[PDB]
Amino acid sequence: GNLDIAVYWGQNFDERSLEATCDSGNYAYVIIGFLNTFGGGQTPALDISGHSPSGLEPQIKHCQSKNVKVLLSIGGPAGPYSLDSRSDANDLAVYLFNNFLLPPGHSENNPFGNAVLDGIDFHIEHGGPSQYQLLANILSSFRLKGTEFALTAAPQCVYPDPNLGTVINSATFDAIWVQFYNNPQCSYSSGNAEALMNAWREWSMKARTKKVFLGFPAHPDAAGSGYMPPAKVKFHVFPAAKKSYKFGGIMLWDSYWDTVSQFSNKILGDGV
Repeated sequence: GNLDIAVYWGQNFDERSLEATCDSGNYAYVIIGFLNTFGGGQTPALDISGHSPSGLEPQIKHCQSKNVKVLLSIGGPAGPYSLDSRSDANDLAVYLFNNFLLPPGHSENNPFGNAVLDGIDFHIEHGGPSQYQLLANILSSFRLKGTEFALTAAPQCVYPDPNLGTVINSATFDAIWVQFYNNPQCSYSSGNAEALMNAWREWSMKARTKKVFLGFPAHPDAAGSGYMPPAKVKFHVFPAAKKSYKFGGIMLWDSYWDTVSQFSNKILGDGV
């Protein structure tokens, strides 16, 4: 039926802008990546491939007025991030709250200006569970203080996830987009979906969240392994996945590549 697609944005200086990405009409969620520097005596920092942070202010608002949810992803595939101590978790929690999830205050200054985002995406790929449980408890606390936003996670496809499984079991995430790529044990391999279908059954049965999305790379070049053509996703996957109460739609890695491949257009019947 209707399909919700989430896509990562911010992976290339030369990519279709954020507002044009929202104007495509293909996505329900746009995830800005990544706040990839924090913890360990480090001041937080963004690596959004050189796009001007402030320049994104009007674009985020345009996206939202067209009803596209805009999230900020912390961590990322690569980066000097870690949340080893309890004070790191608290520091990052209140920094994300003041500067991204709330309207402005004036003894500082929001990296994205006066825009307020719709949520935080945990894209933790190294460091173990550390204090990510604590970080999520505080963010979740604020969510219960009248400032509703969403908390999501992007775990690898092996269950349980070594870095986030512990935290996911707390059921704090509103949505999960499992990365069904870069790992042959649980993604599409050689005209072979057995590994993928098995991973999917596990995640949709055991994951403690309301929505589980299937994450795929939008182009053969976008990831080391796991690419599955659109026609095969609709034929192979969708019949068995819709049969799940937790089916959310799909997540695409990433915007820069979808612009090239037109994967989401093919998946949807190409359009707006």
